Amino acid sequence: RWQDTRL
Amino acid sequence: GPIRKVLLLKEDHEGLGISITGGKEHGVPILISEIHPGQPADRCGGLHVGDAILAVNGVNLRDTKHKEAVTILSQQRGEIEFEVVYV
Repeated sequence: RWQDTRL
Repeated sequence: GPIRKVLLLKEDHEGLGISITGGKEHGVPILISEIHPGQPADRCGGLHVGDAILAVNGVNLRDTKHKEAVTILSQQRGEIEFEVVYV
C-alpha cells in the first residue's frame, strides 16, 4: 500500500 | 541500531540513484527500497535497501510524508550527507 519513488 | 552518516557526491544532471518508500501516512520512516546500479548512491556506497533515512543535509525526514521527502531529497545538490539507520 506504499508509494515508491525513484530519485 | 547505528546511525550512519553517509556521503554521496552528485552532478546536477544526475539523480541520487535510490528509490524510496514509506513515510508518515504509512506509519513508517522514509525507507530505501532500491539502489540503482552505476548511479551515485551505488558508486559512492554506504546506503542499504531497508535503511530508514532519518535526515538529509541536516533536514529531518523522520516525520515526513512521502511526497514531502521526495521534494526535500530531490532538491539536494552536490555533496550530500544522509543520516540512515538500518531497520
